[PDB]
Amino acid sequence: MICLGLEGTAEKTGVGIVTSDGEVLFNKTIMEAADHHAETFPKLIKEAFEVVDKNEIDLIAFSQGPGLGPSLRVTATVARTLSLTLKKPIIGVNHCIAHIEIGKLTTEAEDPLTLYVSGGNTQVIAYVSKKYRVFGETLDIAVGNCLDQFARYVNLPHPGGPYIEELARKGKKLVDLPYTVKGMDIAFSGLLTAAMRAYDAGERLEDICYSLQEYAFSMLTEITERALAHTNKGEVMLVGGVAANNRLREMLKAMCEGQNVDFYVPPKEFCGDNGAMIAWLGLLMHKNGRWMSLDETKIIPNYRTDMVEVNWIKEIKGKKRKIPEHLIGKGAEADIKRDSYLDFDVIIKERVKKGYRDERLDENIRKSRTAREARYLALVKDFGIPAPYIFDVDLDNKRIMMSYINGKLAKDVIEDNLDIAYKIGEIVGKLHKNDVIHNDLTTSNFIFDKDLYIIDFGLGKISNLDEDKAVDLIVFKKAVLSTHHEKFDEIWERFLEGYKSVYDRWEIILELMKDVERR
Ligand SMILES: Nc1ncnc2c1ncn2[C@@H]1O[C@H](COP(=O)(O)OP(=O)(O)NP(=O)(O)O)[C@@H](O)[C@H]1O
Repeated sequence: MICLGLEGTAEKTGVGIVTSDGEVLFNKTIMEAADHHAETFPKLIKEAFEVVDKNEIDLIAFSQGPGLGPSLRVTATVARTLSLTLKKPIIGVNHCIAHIEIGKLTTEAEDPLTLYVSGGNTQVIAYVSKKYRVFGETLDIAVGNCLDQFARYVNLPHPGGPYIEELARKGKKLVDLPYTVKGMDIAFSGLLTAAMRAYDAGERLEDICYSLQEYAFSMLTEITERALAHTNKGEVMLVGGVAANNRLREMLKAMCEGQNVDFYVPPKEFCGDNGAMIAWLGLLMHKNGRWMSLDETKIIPNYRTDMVEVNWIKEIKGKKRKIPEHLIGKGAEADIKRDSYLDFDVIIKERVKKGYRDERLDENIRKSRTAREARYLALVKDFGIPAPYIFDVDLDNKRIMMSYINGKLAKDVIEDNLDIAYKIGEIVGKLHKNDVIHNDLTTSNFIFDKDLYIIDFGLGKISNLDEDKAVDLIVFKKAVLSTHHEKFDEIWERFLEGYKSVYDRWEIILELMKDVERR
């Protein structure tokens, strides 16, 4: 069995041929643009057909999604046509899984937590409980896009990636940009606009680039690291056109090294768009029992990775991590000592260095995060929300001395006692009622003594936009799903009631919530 693949979901259009052996017999790729696809698709198909012959192809596979609406219609048309013009089977393929899969083949990684970054995508995905599941992602635009968009504005040539990274190697000043991480996801729009205005403010180009890099990349690495720990994967992989970046690679390895997990990037040929990744995943799904009707290859630009029935893995899942008990923070945000002060049981909380990041950024990140945590932990007392008392804060050392709350954290009780989901609701409501935003709502954030306390506020912002309050709930929703999956519908339908009894504007934000969960 041997297959031909057609790739063209945006700018590039590529085609390739792979054996069942995993041998790339041919793979080529040249750079609306949907016209530019049908323009050169047949040019490539010819060139392929020189090196391998038409009548020995057994499958056609094509990139079914996710992707750019119009330009997907074209690629599908080309492949739909050519399948019949050979009287041979055709199957549709998930773009993202193809990336992760051709990685597996050409790095001898066997099962990674993979970061997929490019112009149109920014996802961390891992094969967990039978399906290819998404862990953290961009809430607005892909790093690839954020970069290009900045490149154009600053008038650099377009595929903006390489140029920003060049100029970045000359950069001395680390300029102030937002670091926005919302739970397990990230946003870029801010970062982007804030680079734009800094350019405007006459910061020097080299400095802006360096900083837009360090920022963006750091975000991705935190988002990746976080995700890693909701896994026992022993290996991280990095796929997509943005993987070309040496500095991103650089960061990631450091994070990886410092978490005892080996790190993979696949060869240029299979790193960005290409027909050969499409050929393989087709060949892989088909080899093991998937056939597809001509009616079943309808285009879907929204294609999640869970939408696909993984039937090509059955083997030993490679190299895994061991998850011990109360065992120390190897790559943890905080170091927590227990202590006494004025005969009060007390916590000293320190935000340690993160070895992968640039020290300047690191010093700012842990500096900002502790201050904010002191700011809001105290502030939030004015709204009747039980919280530890801030006894002392220390910005040169990133230390906070605060009250010790004896009890169990929501996570360990919430399932059996549902009232505990309600009390979370009420706090969030009270936060939202006061235009205060937690950016990391989770059941490990709250401790229950006689009442329920927030114990973390490291990423709080004051904002009064309904949008921010809706994504607040969306981070918590995902948290509840990822850690209390089986008892979700209960916990969520109860949490809402706690938020109901407390915020009047609840519908306007719950309605806006159901809006974002579709964009
Ligand atoms: N050295 C680099 N540093 C940073 N970004 C880069 C670099 N080289 C390329 N890129 C970015 O990578 C993106 C192109 O990769 P590519 O995978 O072709 O994107 P795509 O068209 O969205 N395909 P896909 O990855 O399948 O979604 C562009 O947005 C580039 O700006």
